[PDB]
Amino acid sequence: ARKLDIDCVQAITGFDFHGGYSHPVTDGYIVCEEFKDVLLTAWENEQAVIERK
Amino acid sequence: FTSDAKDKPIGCSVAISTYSMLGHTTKRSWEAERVMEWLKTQEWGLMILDEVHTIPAKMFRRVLTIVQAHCKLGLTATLVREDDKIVDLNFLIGPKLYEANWMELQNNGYIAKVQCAEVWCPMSPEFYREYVAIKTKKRILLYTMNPNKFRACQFLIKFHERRNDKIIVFADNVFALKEYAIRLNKPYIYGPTSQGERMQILQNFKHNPKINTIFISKVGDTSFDLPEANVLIQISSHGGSRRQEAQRLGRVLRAKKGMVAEEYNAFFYSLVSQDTQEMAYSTKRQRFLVDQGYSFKVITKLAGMEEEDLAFSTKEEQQQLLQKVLAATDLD
DNA sequence: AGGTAGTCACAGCTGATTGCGCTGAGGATTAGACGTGCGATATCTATGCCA
DNA sequence: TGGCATAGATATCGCACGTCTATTATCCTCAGCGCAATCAGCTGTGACTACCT
Repeated sequence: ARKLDIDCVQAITGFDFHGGYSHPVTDGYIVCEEFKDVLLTAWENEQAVIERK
Repeated sequence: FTSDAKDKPIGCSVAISTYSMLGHTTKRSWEAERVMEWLKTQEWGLMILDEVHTIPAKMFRRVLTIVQAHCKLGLTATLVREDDKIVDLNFLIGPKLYEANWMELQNNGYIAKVQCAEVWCPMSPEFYREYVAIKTKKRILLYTMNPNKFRACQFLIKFHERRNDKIIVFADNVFALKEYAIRLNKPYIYGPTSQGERMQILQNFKHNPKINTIFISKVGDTSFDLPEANVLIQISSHGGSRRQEAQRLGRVLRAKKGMVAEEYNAFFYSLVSQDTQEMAYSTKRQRFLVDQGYSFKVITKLAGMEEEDLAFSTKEEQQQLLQKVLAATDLD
């Protein structure tokens, strides 16, 4: 998303107390649906490079 | 002002920092930006600099321009920069205020009277033939891995352990240090040296009687404090760093109670490969210490080695070590 | 024919090079409230005693 | 016979003990910046040779 300059916010879904303090629990990133399909295909292609890398 | 332990500059009457933190030309943390701004705003009546011989470097010199300070005092153990960048240092800080007489402090008992030796280990002819064969920087591994030197080191370690002394083995080469430590089954300190493991090994060395032999690479000069010892054996040289190795020697050995009356309460030995370029490096290095009145006795024959059984007793063992070293080609 | 300037073949000076080191940005990782049992604390009632 | 001191049955509230879950920070590791001794190209030096008088 940073490469594509699209808004990307981590989805905070819970909170964990591990380590003696409550810590955020994130579940992926919530991105606007309009760019979603554009964001997905690049990401896979991104992975398609990284694995080869 | 450390990258790991951070404290707010506000209310910091006295600050302790490092050259790299202030000299970090690349982008730093946003908090570091605030610290630098506070420092520039702050007027420093006094500044203290350690290991002044390091200042002549351009990045550390820029720190002086960065910091606005009235009084700047530099403290160090040596001043013989091999790059002769000390004349300009007279204007970076000022003239040398004082330098104590080392022999005088020895007589006064403030410092341990060091007993210094240069131990000549003949090169194995097969090693020596290969030593002549190589003309490049790879030649260092040839004379730094002398099997006869290894046996002499093992004998000295046994002697001092039977004498119950703290043994510090200094070896600039990482591979040589690791090989020696693994073969002798002793702790080793090298490039990364994770800080927790480093501190654990140091504290074991200080207190645990089972651990009295520590291998320390080049990091032992100034990167951390050396626990006080009595036996310092130098195997590998930087190549003539007459100031660095002398500084590390002085840092290693300190005054010890109990042996105050004796003129030799601290023991230092330099293992030098005979007929090698290591001889010239050792002579150039000990120039400063001789200028300091310290003498070095040359010893070739080590009594008691023949009676004791040591590593590489058979020829093929040394041949196997030669195989291992030659496997480490110029890339390593 | 004779002399000195233009020009090409070997030594020092010094920046590039090969060995080692700090940073900033990554993935990894138990006491107030609630429930419960015990200890110190009042209380209604049937009946015997005295005038 | 009548009113009230006193022994019996019954809980009762305050105090302490055993147990749990909270609703947003810290700790290893890598790529990118540095320091210290050789070695080659720039520069300086000596000698060969065309050109002028």
